[PDB]
Amino acid sequence: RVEYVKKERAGLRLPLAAWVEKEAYKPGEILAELPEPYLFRAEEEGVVELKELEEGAFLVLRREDEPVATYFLPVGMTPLVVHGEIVEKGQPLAEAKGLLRMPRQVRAAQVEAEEEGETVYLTLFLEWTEPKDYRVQPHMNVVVPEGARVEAGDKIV
Amino acid sequence: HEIGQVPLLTLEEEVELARKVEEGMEAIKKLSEITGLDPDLIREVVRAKILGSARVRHIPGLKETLDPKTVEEIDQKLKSLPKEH
RNA sequence: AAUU
DNA sequence: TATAATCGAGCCGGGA
DNA sequence: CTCCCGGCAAATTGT
Repeated sequence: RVEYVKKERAGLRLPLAAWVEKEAYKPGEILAELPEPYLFRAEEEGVVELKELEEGAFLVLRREDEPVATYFLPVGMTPLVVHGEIVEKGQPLAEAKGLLRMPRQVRAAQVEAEEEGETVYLTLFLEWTEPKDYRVQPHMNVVVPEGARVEAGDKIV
Repeated sequence: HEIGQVPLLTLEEEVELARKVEEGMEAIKKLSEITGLDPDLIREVVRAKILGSARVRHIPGLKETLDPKTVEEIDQKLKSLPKEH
């Protein structure tokens, strides 16, 4: 199983009274607490690329094949859209209910925040690992040790 | 009774050993190129250290008498190689 | 197996 | 030189 | 005690 390192930048919008101010979020850390359920809505029109992690999700809107927006749904936020769904500006992507926190496997390094009306839009610099499994057949040998660091092109088996 | 003390190989284990042997012969071939030493002489020196001090004797085809003096010299010349060699 |  | 084969089939005295 | 090894007549012939 290779856990691949992905470092990206994805946005989120929350009420302002409901979010806890921090410069970074450790995994599991409480991100915001919502008095009542909140609907996180699309700020762009596009087709939905849904990427679900163990807990938490990534959501990506694209016109043509060029991504126009990257959203992050932490834990406590249930996607209301399915992969390949057409959305218009303003339609709810996910409902956020109660306490929402960073997922157990994914972090938040630097956090920039802009304030508009009664909401904050977080620009998040996120780092996480995506697992991929490989089956090793009897005539194959693994040439790499447990915990090794590999770049693109390095031989594993 | 003595043979029954060596367990039979798994399909994986069989391939690993067979693989290591092929790769090992190839290593001896390269060590010949790098060093300019007879492939058999290198092979006998490698083999000498694996089997241990127990077996050290003159080998026919080889031009040199194979004794701890020569096996230390030749092994020490092999250990005088750069890390990648 | 014989002979003494 | 290449399917795979993996554990056999007479009585007697004397000395350690 | 038990076992393990050493002994156990000569010459001759014959298929």
